[PDB]
Amino acid sequence: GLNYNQEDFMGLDRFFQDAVSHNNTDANAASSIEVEMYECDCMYPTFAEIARRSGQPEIGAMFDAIAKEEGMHAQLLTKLYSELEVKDSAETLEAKRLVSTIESQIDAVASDSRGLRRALETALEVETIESQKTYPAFAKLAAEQGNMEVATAFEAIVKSETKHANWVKRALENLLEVA
Ligand SMILES: [Fe+3]
Ligand SMILES: [Fe+3]
Ligand SMILES: [Fe+3]
Repeated sequence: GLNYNQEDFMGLDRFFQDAVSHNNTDANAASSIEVEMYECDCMYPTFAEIARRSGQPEIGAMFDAIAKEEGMHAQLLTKLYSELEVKDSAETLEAKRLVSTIESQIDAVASDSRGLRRALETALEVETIESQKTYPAFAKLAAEQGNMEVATAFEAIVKSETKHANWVKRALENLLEVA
């Protein structure tokens, strides 16, 4: 039938952006670079600011540390595809617009305890999808195509995103435990 669910507070869930799947590993690298750099330079810095403005500077520092590692993921792929020209898709542009909306309301976002909770839950959502679904599938196709260096790179990114997921889960557990 019709099956309606409330959208998340402040639309914070729409910060998650999903790399697009293609037949060709060059194109999956391009899509991954695009999302990795978006997370490095837009999504995670915004989450870090939400955390700091919420009075949670340790969680802010974790998002800053994750942001740097997303940029490492992008730079590993860029090294392997030195000539690729990466442009932001409509969906990335729309995410960056949403980022700027949140930044303009950052005090209201942070003063409600949902701001940081939903930022950590969206970070967990992307780290989960990337580590368990997207990047394993990119690794598998690269290997099928005989591109061992790129398959090995995606395998390393899988392990790194898995670590991020674990950092985010521990942070969420600590945010939610008062004492
Ligand atoms: Fe990522
Ligand atoms: Fe990444
Ligand atoms: Fe990550």
